[PDB]
Amino acid sequence: NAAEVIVYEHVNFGGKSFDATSDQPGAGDNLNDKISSIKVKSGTWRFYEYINYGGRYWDLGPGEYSSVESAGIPDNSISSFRQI
Ligand SMILES: [Mg+2]
Ligand SMILES: [Mg+2]
Ligand code: NI
Repeated sequence: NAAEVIVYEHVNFGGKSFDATSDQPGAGDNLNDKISSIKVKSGTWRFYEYINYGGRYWDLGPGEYSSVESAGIPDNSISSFRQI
């Protein structure tokens, strides 16, 4: 199905933003280890600490996560993400 997640460089949806509708083995490339807030628009997404879907991961469905820390995810750590 259609899935969409928006990731942001700074807390409270500030800074550079990327609007993804497909899997991101490099979290784009720009926001690797810079993701600080997230809006999941549709679908369940898995977020990984290392590129190419490696290491610890955390799953999120639709929601506005104004800080990843609040969602139990380490700040500036997400390095890839994909739909699950
Ligand atoms: Mg950041
Ligand atoms: Mg990382
Ligand atoms: Ni900035």
